[PDB]
Amino acid sequence: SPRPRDARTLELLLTAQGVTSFEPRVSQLLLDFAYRHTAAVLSDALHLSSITANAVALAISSRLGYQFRGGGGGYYGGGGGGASKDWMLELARERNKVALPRVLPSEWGVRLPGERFVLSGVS
Amino acid sequence: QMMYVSGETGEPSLETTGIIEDIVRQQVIEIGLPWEPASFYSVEVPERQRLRKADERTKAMTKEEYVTWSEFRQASFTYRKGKRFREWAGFGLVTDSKPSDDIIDILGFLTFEMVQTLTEEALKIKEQEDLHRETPVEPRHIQEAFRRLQQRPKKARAMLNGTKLQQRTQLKLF
Amino acid sequence: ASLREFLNKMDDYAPIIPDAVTNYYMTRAGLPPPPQTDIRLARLLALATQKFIADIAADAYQYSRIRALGIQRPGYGGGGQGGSQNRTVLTMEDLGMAVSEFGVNVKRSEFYR
Amino acid sequence: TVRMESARLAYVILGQNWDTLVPKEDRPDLERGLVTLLTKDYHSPHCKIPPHVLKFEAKTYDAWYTALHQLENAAIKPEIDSAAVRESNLDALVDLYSTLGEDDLFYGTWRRRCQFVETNAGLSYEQHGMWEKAQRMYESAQIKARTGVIPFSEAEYMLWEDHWVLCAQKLQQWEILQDFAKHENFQDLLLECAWRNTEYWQNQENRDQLDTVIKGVMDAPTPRR
Amino acid sequence: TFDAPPYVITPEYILKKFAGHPPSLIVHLYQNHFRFDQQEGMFQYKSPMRIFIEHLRNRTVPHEIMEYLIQGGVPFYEGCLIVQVFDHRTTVPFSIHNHNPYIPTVYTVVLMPTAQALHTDLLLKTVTPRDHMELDPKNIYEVEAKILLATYPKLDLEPTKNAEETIAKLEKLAHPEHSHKPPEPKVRDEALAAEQERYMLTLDERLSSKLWEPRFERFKLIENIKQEHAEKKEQE
Amino acid sequence: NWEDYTYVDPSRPDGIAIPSWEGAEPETSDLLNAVLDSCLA
Amino acid sequence: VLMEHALKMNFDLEIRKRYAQPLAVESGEFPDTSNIESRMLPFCYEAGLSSGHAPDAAQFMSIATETFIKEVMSAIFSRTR
Amino acid sequence: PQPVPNIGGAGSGRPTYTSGQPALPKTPAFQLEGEGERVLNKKKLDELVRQVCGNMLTPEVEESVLNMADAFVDNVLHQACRNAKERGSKVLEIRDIQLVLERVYNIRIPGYAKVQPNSNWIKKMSAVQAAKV
Repeated sequence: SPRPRDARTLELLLTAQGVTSFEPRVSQLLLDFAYRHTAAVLSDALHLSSITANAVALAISSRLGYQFRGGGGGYYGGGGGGASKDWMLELARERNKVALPRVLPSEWGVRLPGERFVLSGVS
Repeated sequence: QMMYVSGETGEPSLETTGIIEDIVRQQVIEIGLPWEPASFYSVEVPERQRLRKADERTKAMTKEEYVTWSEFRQASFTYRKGKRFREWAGFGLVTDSKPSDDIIDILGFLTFEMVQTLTEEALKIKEQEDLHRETPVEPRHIQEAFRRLQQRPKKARAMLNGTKLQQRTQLKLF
Repeated sequence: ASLREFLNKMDDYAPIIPDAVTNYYMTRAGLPPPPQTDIRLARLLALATQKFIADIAADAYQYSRIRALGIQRPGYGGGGQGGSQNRTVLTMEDLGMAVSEFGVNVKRSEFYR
Repeated sequence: TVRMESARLAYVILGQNWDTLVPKEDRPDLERGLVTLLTKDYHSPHCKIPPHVLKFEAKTYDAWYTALHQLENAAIKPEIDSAAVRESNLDALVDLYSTLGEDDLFYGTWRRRCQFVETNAGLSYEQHGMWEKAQRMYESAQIKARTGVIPFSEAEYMLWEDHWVLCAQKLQQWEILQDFAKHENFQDLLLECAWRNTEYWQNQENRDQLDTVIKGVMDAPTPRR
Repeated sequence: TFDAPPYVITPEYILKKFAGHPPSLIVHLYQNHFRFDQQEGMFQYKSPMRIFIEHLRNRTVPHEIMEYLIQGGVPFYEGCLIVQVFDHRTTVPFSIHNHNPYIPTVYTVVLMPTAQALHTDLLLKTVTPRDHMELDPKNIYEVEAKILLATYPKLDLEPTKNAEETIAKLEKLAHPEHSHKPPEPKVRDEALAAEQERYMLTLDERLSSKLWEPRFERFKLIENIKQEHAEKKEQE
Repeated sequence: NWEDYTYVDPSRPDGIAIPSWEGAEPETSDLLNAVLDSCLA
Repeated sequence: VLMEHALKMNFDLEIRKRYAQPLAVESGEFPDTSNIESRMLPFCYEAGLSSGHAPDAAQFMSIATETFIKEVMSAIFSRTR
Repeated sequence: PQPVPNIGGAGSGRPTYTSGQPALPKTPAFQLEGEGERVLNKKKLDELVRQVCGNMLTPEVEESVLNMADAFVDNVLHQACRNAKERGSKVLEIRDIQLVLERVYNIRIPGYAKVQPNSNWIKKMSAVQAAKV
């Protein structure tokens, strides 16, 4: 049966990464996503202008302000939301400075939070 | 004149009329029935607050004020101004040359209502501002009215609920 | 127009959506089914869904009708021979035009090479 | 009728508009009205006018002595026993003296405010024409003030900063001043130093940049440019 | 091999172990400003360096200026800093009528290391040229691991049999630096003389705005320029 | 409300019961803290 | 990125003026035309805009900021009242 | 003549001897009424809140709103300046700010003054249609 290129390519790339099976409609989903991303980026770059490479870079940088804050980036890589590590370190310093709560053996495993924070009278 | 009929008897400055003209021009540039149940078939067979306030004001009006109001009621962008309106709206820059006269009449009908709505909202904003402190309308009241008129019904963003996506649309046509 | 009267009149306003679909999607969202939830609340939710769909249909029928130079809009690939007879066909173009007003993008590629 | 167009004093001061051409408690209102009228643009101890308003109006409408008399009298006898008023009066008087070209009076007035003995000695040396000694005195005063044993005012800070440059100019230290002006973005000083200690005018490469500077500083025309 | 620090580090242990050594820092406090022993200028309590003072209050190492400490060769004692504090806290101005002829307590404290300090150390090493740099980023984790081995050579690995034993163990292993209470919630005639003073300051360029930290930047720049010019002249 | 607590009670309507060197540091830390608090204001 | 964490006009001197003004959160004041004007010029010099900004830009920016805040607050209020 | 501002970068108001002046300088702005701007900027937010809901915020929400304002300004300006420099400009204009505001935030401020397929796309579409019959 006929099948477009870049579809066999995406499926071979998926197989090479340890995926033993996939549904048939993943390749076309990825292709349509690529189409949409390209159209949006170059439509943005058109207004900032013949289009140069600087306009494309600026359109990409502008788009990067509200989406794609993920990926598998490591040391100072903008993944997991993009938060700076020093900010997280100081938040942890503020939190971990308080003493651990005091629990008696008679309330271990049975005490709950305050009435404001529990699901009472919800039915 | 259009402002005067809508309850604005002051003397607006140049900036207010300028911003109003800007808004109207932007709207004009941005701008049985085919979709009736009879269209379901392949064969066709021939068949066979504003008003009350206006009335109160008119009752309160005198003879001379009423005559002035009646004369001012007939203000128009297009009546006897086809060439001026076409040059103003840039017809040739957005559409082919010489649209029919019916289009011109419809646009004249629409621009008047645009101005009327804007004026009536701006007056309420101005009065509410005046009350809290203890003259004509100013550009900031027109800005607030325009901000109000650009808000869309909640039905147009219901599919973005629970997500972190920004709503991006076109210019609303009030 | 009270909510109590409307909920009491739910016998006459039941939508065309079967109860099984309602239960399945309520469970997916997180609401236990009408055995523990009131049947009238589930009926109200299904009626709201039906109203939303009918709105999206009435538009896109308007779009199809005003469409009856002359090339298609890029990004709405679909169809075959184009149907037959002077019948109204629900196409990808009209549905996309309609749902763009609700904040949904349905654009695709026409060919793949 | 509106379209076609102590009581007397108040009406003249603020009642009427000239654009076309006395209880003590009420005096402040008339003072405010007079202040408003004095500074209007359409032109061209019983009564108190701010020293700087008088200074600014005199510098433009040829009323030097009228303001100077009040300034010096207020200096002799302050109206309000406050530090801010004294500072403002002294600053206005010093500005007027400097503008009028009276070096002696300027130096004498400033020598009565300076707290550092080094500043006093530097001003004294500057008066008699010993520029290098005054420069050394200013440097010593700044070094002493760096430590922080005793506070000091901002006026003396600015005086040191400006008078060091003045003495350097009088001593023909243009090589230092050119770099200083380039670093601190002093366009007038940069132009003065370049017009004296270089030959940028021989070729267009530097002449174009110099003309760019000149046209940049030309938006506020003065006799010296 | 190196000696590891105790589970809870206290000023007594550090001050007794490291007697006879020079202190890490010396700071003099005045009424409105402070300085260091060999500094020429001054720091105001309302300036950014206020941050340092806060560290002195919390007995923490000031990581935000760590680079400046490494440049100057400040000594460390088991990762802590010994600081000595000297305490000296305990007419008609601008009138021509004036006449003129020419008209402490000592404290010693210890600041303890934190995790932000170690993060800062590694980050600085990553960008410090010596391979190119002193530390390659890809080797960071391994290096960190080794450092941890030298800081916590002993752990409490014995298990517990019930919740009472866990409660006792949590009670026994409490740390002072992590034993604070939760924070507090966020919270939100002379008129005539002031009016007269304001009126008398009308159209004042600088005095009006007020109704002051001298850094001597221009003089330092002039001195640098003079030194450079003298050096250039000496060459010829 | 740091010490506001409820309890697990299976016999309740919702399963929840609502209850109804000079100057060494150790000997001069307090004085130094007072001075530093005055400095910080 | 790591460095980010660990005749002529001296434009650096002008650019370094951005940090000499308090932020709205520090002063407790909503930004106005004057503050925005103070902020504009260092941004222009950062990007190589050597002629500055148009005279009418700060008022436009202040109006836009007020509109943005009003929209955010209206959206929050309409969901809980 | 026309009032002229102060230029040169030397500075104004310094009480020293470095006097130099323009033929007619412009009078500095001043006010002697009594209501200062430092106090009205502390009521602008209350005025806005009164507008939308028609104090009214807790201490912890006003801080977030002020942070929002700061971030918005220091963000829009950054984008607009680079966009202006892109198209070969030495000045910042309202058009750049308008483009950023309309395309990134959906904000339109009144009162301050097309793509078609080419022949290759049409050829490909014709080929696909011919194959589909």
